[PDB]
Amino acid sequence: QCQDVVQDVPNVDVQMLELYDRMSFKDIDGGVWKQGWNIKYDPLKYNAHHKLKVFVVPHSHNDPGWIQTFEEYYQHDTKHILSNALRHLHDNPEMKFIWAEISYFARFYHDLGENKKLQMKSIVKNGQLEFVTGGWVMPDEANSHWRNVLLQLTEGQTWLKQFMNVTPTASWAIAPFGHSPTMPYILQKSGFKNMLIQRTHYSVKKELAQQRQLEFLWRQIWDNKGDTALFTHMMPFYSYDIPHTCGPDPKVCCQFDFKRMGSFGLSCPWKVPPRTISDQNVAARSDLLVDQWKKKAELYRTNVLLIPLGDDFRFKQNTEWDVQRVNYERLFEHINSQAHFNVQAQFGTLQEYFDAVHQAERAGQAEFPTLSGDFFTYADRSDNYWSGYYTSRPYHKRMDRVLMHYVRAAEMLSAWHSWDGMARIEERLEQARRELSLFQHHDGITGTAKTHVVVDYEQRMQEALKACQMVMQQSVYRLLTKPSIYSPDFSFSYFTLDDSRWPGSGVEDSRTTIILGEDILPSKHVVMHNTLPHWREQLVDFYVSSPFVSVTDLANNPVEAQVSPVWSWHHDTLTKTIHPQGSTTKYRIIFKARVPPMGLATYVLTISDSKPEHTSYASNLLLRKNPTSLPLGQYPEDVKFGDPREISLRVGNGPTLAFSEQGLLKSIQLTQDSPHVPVHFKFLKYGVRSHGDRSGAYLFLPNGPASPVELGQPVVLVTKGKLESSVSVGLPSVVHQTIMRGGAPEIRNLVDIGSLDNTEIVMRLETHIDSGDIFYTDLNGLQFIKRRRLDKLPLQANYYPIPSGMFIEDANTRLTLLTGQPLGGSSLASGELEIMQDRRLASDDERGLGQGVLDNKPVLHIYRLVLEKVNNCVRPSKLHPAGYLTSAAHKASQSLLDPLDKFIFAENEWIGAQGQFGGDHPSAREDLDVSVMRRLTKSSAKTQRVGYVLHRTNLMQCGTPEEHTQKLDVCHLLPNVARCERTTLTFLQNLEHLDGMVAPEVCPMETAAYVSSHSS
Ligand SMILES: *[C@@H]1O[C@H](CO)[C@@H](O)[C@H](O)[C@H]1NC(C)=O
Ligand SMILES: [Zn+2]
Repeated sequence: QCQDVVQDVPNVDVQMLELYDRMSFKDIDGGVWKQGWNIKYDPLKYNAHHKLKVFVVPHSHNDPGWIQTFEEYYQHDTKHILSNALRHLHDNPEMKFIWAEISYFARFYHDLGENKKLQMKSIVKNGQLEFVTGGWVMPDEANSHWRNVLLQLTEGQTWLKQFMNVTPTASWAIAPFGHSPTMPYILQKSGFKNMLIQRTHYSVKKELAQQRQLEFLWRQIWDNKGDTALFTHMMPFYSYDIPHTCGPDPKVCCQFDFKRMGSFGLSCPWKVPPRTISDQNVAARSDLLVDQWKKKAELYRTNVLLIPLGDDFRFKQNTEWDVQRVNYERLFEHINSQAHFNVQAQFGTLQEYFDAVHQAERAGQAEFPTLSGDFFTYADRSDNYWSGYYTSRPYHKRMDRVLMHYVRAAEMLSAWHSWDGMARIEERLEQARRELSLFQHHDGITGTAKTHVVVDYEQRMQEALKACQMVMQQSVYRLLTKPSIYSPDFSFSYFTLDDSRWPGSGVEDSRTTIILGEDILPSKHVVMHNTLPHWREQLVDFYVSSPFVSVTDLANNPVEAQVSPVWSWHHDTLTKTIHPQGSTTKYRIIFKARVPPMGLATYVLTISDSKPEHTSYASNLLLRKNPTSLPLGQYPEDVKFGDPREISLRVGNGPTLAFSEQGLLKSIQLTQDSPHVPVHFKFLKYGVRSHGDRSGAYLFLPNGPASPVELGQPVVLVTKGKLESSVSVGLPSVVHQTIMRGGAPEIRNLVDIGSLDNTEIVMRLETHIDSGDIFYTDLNGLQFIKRRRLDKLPLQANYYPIPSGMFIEDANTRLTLLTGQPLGGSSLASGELEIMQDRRLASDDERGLGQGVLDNKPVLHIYRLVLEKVNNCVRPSKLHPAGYLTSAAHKASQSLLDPLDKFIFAENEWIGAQGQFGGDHPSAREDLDVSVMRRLTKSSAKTQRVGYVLHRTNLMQCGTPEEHTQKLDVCHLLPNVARCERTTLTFLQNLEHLDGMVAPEVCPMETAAYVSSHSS
């Protein structure tokens, strides 16, 4: 019996939206604890029978790229940290150390000799070195897709299981800029029992500290029962550094960072240095430190206290290891032997802390509050809200989503077969998984790294994309070639991928033209892949060398097609206009491809002398004053010209869209009779303050509300076809395109902020929808959370991550904007949605980057815009913290994130070609996805194993019967199944042995993993 995720409002002790509504967010000087209060404790609270147990947990924050590349940091810092950790922990059996970033650890371990590898395994086995989380990285939680968060977790933990024989059940997230409940969701379904977070709004820290609610059972916003709950520890202070982790007073704590005495080139900003602990000072030093501890202990419910001891790239030098260890050893010996302190202090690990906490809990010493919600948007001080990185480096943000999909497609396409080692499938896939996983780092996708580091991430992702293409194309060739004919060269390109949207038209001329000709090649095979587990029809396009091309399927059935020109926009530095030029030698052919669930479908493009029967040609209308001619070679329809004017378009029986004379949407009419609903696109700009704090890669600090971009009299291009129409306009910084295929329009923005310093470009939608102060944004492409605009907070605080979609609604109408890339956005007034396109910032914003953002490049952002009637929809009550997509909006999101893949046959003739693969695959219910299909065994394994991650979303019931689908049982997708098991999401632990080898489908909002075993 599935939990109902719509109708029952969870009863929880803290609900973060409710908390937000109540809190005053005053930023007052709380004293030595600047954002708290002077903590008082009763010295009689602890005694002989009730001691304070203190765990000091040494750690070292290692960024996989930030100010230096991954390899640069590894060479200069991390390899030394790990080498000296091995030595010092080996030699000092009571010393402890926690490690988070497996990308660095794997890099190090593989360079070790066998002697050292064994020493390393020993200190892990004995508990001295403990892995926390065990992901490839410590990912950003704002921009990251849940699928990639899982990918990187799996990458690190699979490595740890194989080489260290351990799987972390405690998570450590000290650094992501705000925190998402997507983390406890994934972690709890991956065997975790505890997690730790740090970067939350200073006001939230204060509020929760006051109620001792810094430790909580974090459940999902829709979870009535509490089964998703994961124990969470929120750190109470401003930083994870040593001054902000011993207790409330950094002036005191800094004195217990023994790296800060001078020889290391570090010091205490509070002007009192650390002093070496001696017999003459240990009593006084201990009195100071124990007092700090006991103050921190006031903020929590048990007699077990966590004291992290670390900072960025700490525990490098041998001398640093000694200086920290020896001084702390002296403090522990004194403190533990002075009964009057009633403290037992020691080095410990994160798991040890959590174990002792739950022992206190079980002894009836504490009960913990329940909590739901998220921890965006983070501010570490004053009005410095970290909403800028929701948008920074948007090119690579978009790239992340493209690579996300190519990794899935490559792993899925290649999973169907076992491959010979010589094929290098596993090699290429591991590379792709690792480069994407690396980019999930909280300085990767966030766009907060130095210019040369961003370049490194981009290069790595480009290599991953090539790896995916190689795997995908070899897989297509095998799946669609008669087996007795199949003769692979594992280095040969049988197909090239054709991608219409990445890097995108106007970004890179990368697409190949299918060159046909009576005197060279009459025809060309193309293949579409559909990674979704349901039948899909979708328009696909290819470049061809002639407009006289027709399409057939592999049964030679004619397929209706449309040919359009290839239009490119040019900032004409002579006329000072932005205007389109048409190709005279290549054309776009568009047709509907119909592709099996998780399958393949083949089509043939054939040239003729004249207009083919089943091919139509789009009309084109250029709207501008002072037109010049636009010849189009063989294209059979002459371009038409006119003065700027309002226009209306309708494709198929879909919506009718009206545009302004500047080429921007002004209204949508859903059906013939229905109203023309005001929906207006507008481009505006935010600036930067000329006094006080400046915006940078992290911070969004606007100098007031956005000002409209002055548009002049822009050139508007209207293309009208039977299958696809569009309106495109050359705006300053943006070629804005609205594309229509008979349903929700697609929006593409080619964004080039050029040399506009201290500017952020925003795309806004203005409607009449009576949303008031409510809007919805998603978390990690997993769930939609209710947002409430708060005027008591500054503009930038009302910006949230838009990792994949946002909506506003009233009783009757909803507008949903879906994205192909994470960007920052808000609803700043009733009826509005807005989302940032790019930002170019001259100054550094004081968080350590030491540069602005002046490395912008052209990016093609993609969207779907869904206007819907929702009055018949069964929606959550007004008190529910969640929202849910409709079927239409969810399908539009899928179109952006997981489109059909397109393959062009490279050679002249494809001998033994087949028309279809997967025609017999079950077409599963629309709310179910096979998020991951991955073969887990190499070819030499007698028992083959294939892992599946199934995700079921929740779609609103709006009265559409939408019925008759087949049960998807992933365990029978490959033949000769011998066993079927439910696993953790990482595939690392078997949870359930499945009757009849049948994998059940999952509940709405649930995610499960299954592994099928095959004897043949
Ligand atoms: C892996 O750890 C387990 C306990 O979880 C132990 O039984 C097994 O021997 C270990 N594998 C080794 C030491 O190779
Ligand atoms: Zn970091």
